[PDB]
Amino acid sequence: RSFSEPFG
Amino acid sequence: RSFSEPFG
Amino acid sequence: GAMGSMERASLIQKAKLAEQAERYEDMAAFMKGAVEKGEELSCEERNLLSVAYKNVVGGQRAAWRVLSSIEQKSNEGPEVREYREKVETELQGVCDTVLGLLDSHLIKEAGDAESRVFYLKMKGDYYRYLAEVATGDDKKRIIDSARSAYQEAMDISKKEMPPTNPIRLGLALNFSVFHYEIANSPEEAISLAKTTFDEAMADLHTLSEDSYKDSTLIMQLLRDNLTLWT
Amino acid sequence: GAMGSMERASLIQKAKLAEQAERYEDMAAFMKGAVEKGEELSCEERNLLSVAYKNVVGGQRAAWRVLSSIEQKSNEGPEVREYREKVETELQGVCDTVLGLLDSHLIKEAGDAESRVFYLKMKGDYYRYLAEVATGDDKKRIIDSARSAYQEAMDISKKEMPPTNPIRLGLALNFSVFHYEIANSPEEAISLAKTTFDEAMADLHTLSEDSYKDSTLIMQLLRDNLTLWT
Ligand SMILES: [Ca+2]
Ligand SMILES: [Ca+2]
Ligand SMILES: [Ca+2]
Ligand SMILES: [Ca+2]
Ligand SMILES: [Cl-]
Ligand SMILES: [Cl-]
Ligand SMILES: [Mg+2]
Ligand SMILES: [Mg+2]
Ligand SMILES: [Mg+2]
Ligand SMILES: [Mg+2]
Repeated sequence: RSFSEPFG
Repeated sequence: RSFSEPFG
Repeated sequence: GAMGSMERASLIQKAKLAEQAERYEDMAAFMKGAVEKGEELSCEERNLLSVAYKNVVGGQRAAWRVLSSIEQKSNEGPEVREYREKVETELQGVCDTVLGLLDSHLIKEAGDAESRVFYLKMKGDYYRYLAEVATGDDKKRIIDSARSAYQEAMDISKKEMPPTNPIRLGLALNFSVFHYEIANSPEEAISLAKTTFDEAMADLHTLSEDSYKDSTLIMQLLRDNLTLWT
Repeated sequence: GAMGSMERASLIQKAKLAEQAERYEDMAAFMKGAVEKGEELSCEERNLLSVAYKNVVGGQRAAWRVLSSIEQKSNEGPEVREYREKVETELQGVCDTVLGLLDSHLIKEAGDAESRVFYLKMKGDYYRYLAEVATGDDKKRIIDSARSAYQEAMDISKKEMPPTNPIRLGLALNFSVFHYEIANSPEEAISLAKTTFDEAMADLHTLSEDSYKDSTLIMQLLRDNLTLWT
């Protein structure tokens, strides 16, 4: 898995 | 607040 | 019920999968379906029922506390009250669902001390959660229902279980919280926590290493509360 | 919709309360209701919409991954597959709901670069989440839909926004994840992450301290992925 934009 | 039995 | 067509064993299996996936609403629906098959629950199944509903109502209680705090600060439009009321009504509905399962017919069929105490403790807990949000005359009646369930559970547990039994310990813990946080009886809470802790301490010598670990985990919470309360 | 009788401003207020209470399903329902009022969304409102649905689908994706892992280990009764399928269908339904809002009619009405890029990035993200669970020919079409949305967003962002714009950065981040995890194009992912990072670095000097903080937070994720990927 990779890091995507944080959920917020 | 106080500690009750953990949810599990 | 929507679970009426699923096998009891399949509902239990799916409740365990839902727990692993942290899908607690699903877990509660599966366990409600299992209860509604009409057979008694084993020890493991009772714990699945409790884990499911404690996590569901626990999230609701946390949300209600956030909203109640915002509402009270706003009291130092109607939207905050309306939304707090929405969450409160949903919380009350879940508590009523659990209480209905206990009344139809888990408690009446529970003859062994371990099952009967477990269910009566649950009844006390869910009335306590109702009491946390109740206001007025209904609050008094809800408080008495919680107290009555906890007291019956205590009476059975003291006659039928050793002082280190984890169900007995968790019952005493939660009843002490009821006294401190709900019933405005902090001295009763402290006395119950102290006596419970000391009587468990004196029984630890009878336990295997694994049971010792189970009992001391709950005893630590009694001590943690005593530290908060004294 | 069940939110049709509530004022737009009340739905926005309640979405903010739901966020504070960590009630993300409620938050998403309130923001869906706000979108369905038919007016465009402000910057803050777009972020509320995105926070709500990212948290809802994020929980579903985490649960689906747990169940998929259990199912694959069991492939080394039907209950694990059935329950994974249930969660998958619910996930697909939420993605379809978001995509439907974007298609009716958020994207078509979005004329400014900031809004249009934001919505096209959302469209790419929710097709990407569909792709994570898709199998076969429909997977190919879903992948192309994600790619097409991300590409249109990239084209606009490169013409209309500075390289440090947080929407542009988050778009490039998520498109790089699409390349690495979905499209089997790790070299494209690495190249996009590197070029994005370097072009943002060269533009940091133009930013205030607060914008600098916003941009560097996302640049750190590009670097974190490059460390995982190389
Ligand atoms: Ca019986
Ligand atoms: Ca005293
Ligand atoms: Ca327009
Ligand atoms: Ca290479
Ligand atoms: Cl409401
Ligand atoms: Cl299922
Ligand atoms: Mg059967
Ligand atoms: Mg009320
Ligand atoms: Mg209006
Ligand atoms: Mg499927």
